[PDB]
Amino acid sequence: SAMEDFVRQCFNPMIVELAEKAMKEYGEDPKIETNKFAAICTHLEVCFMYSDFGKHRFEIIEGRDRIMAWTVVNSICNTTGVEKPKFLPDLYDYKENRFIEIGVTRREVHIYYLEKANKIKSEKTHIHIFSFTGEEMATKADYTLDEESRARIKTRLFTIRQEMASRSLWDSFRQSERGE
Ligand SMILES: O=c1cc(Br)[nH]c(C2=NCCN2)c1O
Ligand SMILES: [Mn+2]
Ligand SMILES: [Mn+2]
Repeated sequence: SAMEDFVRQCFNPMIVELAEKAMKEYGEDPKIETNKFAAICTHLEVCFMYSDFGKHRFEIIEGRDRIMAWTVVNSICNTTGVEKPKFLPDLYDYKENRFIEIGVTRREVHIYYLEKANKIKSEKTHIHIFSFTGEEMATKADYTLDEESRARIKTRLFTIRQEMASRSLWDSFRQSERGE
């Protein structure tokens, strides 16, 4: 139906294949859990943009299989002494020397920030939350990126939102917490 079609028009093949593998892992069907499909693609693409806006400053951990992701986190810990996270984060920042958790929410950015902060309960992992309304929230209000990069992410999220809205998919998507 329409959600899968939108996902295939708007995200590039590699992001789609990754998100489908992420679904198959749990046991989820992208033709059924279409909002989650879309949410997974959107989070993947934001993580990749964030990382590409970096000598590379960021290490992408999101998108790898679990073995490789924990291998990367483990390597970074052993070579920096940075404390190991309890949950797989999304990126490592070699400039600030900290892991980053990236949130993408359809609700208020502060609501989701509190949710993430309460979940990961690690004072060391930096948290950065983007909404589809051009809003952000980050630990200590440290946004890591320069204005143009954060703006490119904001524009892309809002675009995804407006594309769902013109297809009439947005209301189902923002009323669903699935994918956050
Ligand atoms: O932002 C996120 C929201 C949700 Br739900 N899951 C994850 C995740 N990272 C590694 C495995 N699962 C996020 O990074
Ligand atoms: Mn992640
Ligand atoms: Mn994340």
